[PDB]
This record gives sequence, C-alpha cells and structure tokens, in this order.
Amino acid sequence: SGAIYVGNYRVVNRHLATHNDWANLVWEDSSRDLLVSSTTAQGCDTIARCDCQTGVYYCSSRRKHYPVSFSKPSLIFVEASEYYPARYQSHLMLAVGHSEPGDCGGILRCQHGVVGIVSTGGNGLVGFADVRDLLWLDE
Ligand SMILES: NC(=O)[C@H]1CCCN(C(=O)[C@@H](CN2CCCC2)c2ccccc2)C1
Ligand SMILES: [Zn+2]
Repeated sequence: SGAIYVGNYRVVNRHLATHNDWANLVWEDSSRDLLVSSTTAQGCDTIARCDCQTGVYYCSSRRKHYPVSFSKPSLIFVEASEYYPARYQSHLMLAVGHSEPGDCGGILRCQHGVVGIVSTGGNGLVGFADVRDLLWLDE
C-alpha cells in the first residue's frame, strides 16, 4: 500500500484504489496501473522532472529503503494476476530488488523528487509505474 500526495491529487495503484478514490476520480489508466483522485487538503510531494535511472525505493515487506538502478519507462509484459489478465503494462521501469504483493504503492525517489510507485515484482525484480511524464500533476 501507499500513495503520492501532490497539490490536490492522490496518486495510487489503480488495482488498490478504495471506494472513496473512485467516488472522487480525476484520471485513471488501466494500462499503466495508475489512478488519481482529488483531495480536500494540499499535499507536499514534489514530482521529479528528469531522466534519472538511479534512486531509492521503499520496500514495506523489509521495512527498508533500498538504493536501485532502474530501466527507462517502457511497455513490459506483466503475467496474469487477480487484478489484470496477462498484458503489456506501459510506462513501467524495472530494477533488481526485492518486492512482494503488499509492496505496491512504495515510493521511488531520486534527487529531483518522486519518480513513481511500486506496481509489479517477483523473481528478484521490482517494477515501478513512472509518473514523471504527468506534468499536469504540478498545476
Ligand atoms: N501492475 C500489475 O499488473 C500488478 C498487479 C498486482 C500483482 N502483480 C504482480 O506483479 C505481483 C506478482 N504476480 C502475481 C501473479 C504472478 C506474479 C507482484 C509481486 C511483487 C510486487 C508487486 C506485485 C501485477
Ligand atoms: Zn531525477
């Protein structure tokens, strides 16, 4: 679990969005596993606007933050799960690191701010849904 809080926006994994999130919806994209809902209070996370490929992510299943190198956002095949059939997920970045179901929502950050959130994993890999292209989150 986990979310990004920027301005009057809450960014969560689409597959973990609550009933309150769908009742206050801004934008959602199944192919990216992202959902954005509106908030009454202002958030303080800063979104990174960069091409960094190194950062630190939060891993709830180890209660630890890990430094990682990650790939550029791309269309990656993701195995079928209880939330989606087998499909290509877009804007996804992979790193070598521990992740388990429950870790989705963990933030990945670089020197410029928030890069994305954990969205996939397994076999010693972790995948992050990028949010650096969503320039509208800043206005
Ligand atoms: N964005 C998605 O489509 C994800 C939705 C949740 C599930 N998902 C995953 O990758 C799982 C692993 N899979 C579950 C069934 C086959 C392996 C997982 C593992 C570790 C960390 C996080 C998630 C896919
Ligand atoms: Zn950066």
